[PDB]
Amino acid sequence: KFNGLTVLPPLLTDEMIAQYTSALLAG
Amino acid sequence: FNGLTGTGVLTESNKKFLPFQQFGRDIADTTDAVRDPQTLEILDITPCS
Amino acid sequence: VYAWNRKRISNCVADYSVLYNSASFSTFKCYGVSPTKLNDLCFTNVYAD
Amino acid sequence: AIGKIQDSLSSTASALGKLQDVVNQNAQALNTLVKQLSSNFGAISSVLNDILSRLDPPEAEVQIDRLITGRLQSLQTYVTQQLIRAAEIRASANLA
Amino acid sequence: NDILSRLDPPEAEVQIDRLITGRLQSLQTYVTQQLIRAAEIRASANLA
Ligand SMILES: *[C@@H]1O[C@H](CO)[C@@H](O)[C@H](O)[C@H]1NC(C)=O
Repeated sequence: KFNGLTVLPPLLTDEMIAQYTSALLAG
Repeated sequence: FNGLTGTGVLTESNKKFLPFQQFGRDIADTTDAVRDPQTLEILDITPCS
Repeated sequence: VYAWNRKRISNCVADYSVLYNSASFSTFKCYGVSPTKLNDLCFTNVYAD
Repeated sequence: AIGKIQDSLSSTASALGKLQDVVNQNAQALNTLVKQLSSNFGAISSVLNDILSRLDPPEAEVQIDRLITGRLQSLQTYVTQQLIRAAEIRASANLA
Repeated sequence: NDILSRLDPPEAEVQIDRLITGRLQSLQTYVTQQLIRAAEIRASANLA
């Protein structure tokens, strides 16, 4: 945690992932 | 603190040290909190931002 | 030699510069710790044989 | 069938083990990287500030060199593990 | 056993450390080779 290790957030978070899946389902 | 050197932010903690416990240790074998050698008080060591 | 004394010392403050400035010592080799960085540290118990 | 799928997903979480194992393996990977800091690797102490506060440089160089060697080798091990698991997840992403 | 029976413990510890260091490097090279070979075998098994 404090030993130099970090977690980078993903470029596409859950909201746009859900939007992509919604677009695929609707199409 | 009694020969234990390090860099961090000293803040007042809510940890319940037992009266015979002089410091706390984290998972990574790093100092997490200490007891002041002059004052019977409990302080947590948080690394700097 | 076989009946070597052991003096346990506690609750004191020692400067250790008396061991430096005295030239009568023909043998002074410290092994596990640097004797020059001693006054800035603190230890649990010290034994003097 | 949609209702049965909903019932199964609400009933058991063991179906999502194909994601749980990856998350857990990442968890023990970072936990390994954390706990390998506690090892001496032949040094007198595993705390770098403790080594610095005790010793003069002519022995501190050797002790810190041992600590660096152990920590770096443990890290390289973590790096290769992350790389091969990234290859696994790459193949999984290709299949998906 | 020859190192332990021949040398004094302060030097025998250094010799043992060197020996186990070389042996653990050999072990981790073997393990990584097994890992990459298992990746190839798993890809072949998925293809099959
Ligand atoms: C340090 O000094 C303060 C003030 O005189 C005193 O209250 C405290 O007990 C001292 N520390 C110890 C360990 O005795």
